[PDB]
Amino acid sequence: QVQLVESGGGLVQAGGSLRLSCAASGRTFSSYSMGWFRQAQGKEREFVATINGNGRDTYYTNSVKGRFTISRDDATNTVYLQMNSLKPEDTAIYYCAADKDVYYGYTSFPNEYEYWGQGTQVTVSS
Amino acid sequence: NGVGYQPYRVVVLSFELLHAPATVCGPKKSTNLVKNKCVNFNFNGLTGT
Repeated sequence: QVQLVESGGGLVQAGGSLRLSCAASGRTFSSYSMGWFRQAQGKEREFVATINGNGRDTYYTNSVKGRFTISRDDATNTVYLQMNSLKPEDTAIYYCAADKDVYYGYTSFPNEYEYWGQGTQVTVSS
Repeated sequence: NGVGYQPYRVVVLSFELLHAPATVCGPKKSTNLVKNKCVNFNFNGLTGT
């Protein structure tokens, strides 16, 4: 069973530089391509970010044109989400997921991801 | 509805690579022309210096 868990959540003003942590035990996190998710309150599940195993490609959704970047930690097989320039509409709990073997390419569906984590409740205030 | 009940358009490419005329190809870019300077020359037919 994969102990997929996330941490690093607190209230902050717009533009605070805060990070995430995808923890993956059990299966492989080194080879898989993965994505990040949230359950917006009053809305539906929407995509956050994605990466391939060796960080040779990235992809994101429409409203994250300059606020997001996806990069990998190799010591604990974690993927960061260095995010800044916050908007008060971004409050949600962030979930990193799991995919089958990917050679190269980007996918964003909330349900395309077989496994989901515990999450981190990110929040924004003016 | 949710993303789980909204239509997804899908087109998937299948590549028929078998030895034959192979008339489909990607575009090839050209370097600008130099004159009177010893240069490596590359052309579709052959390369050389």
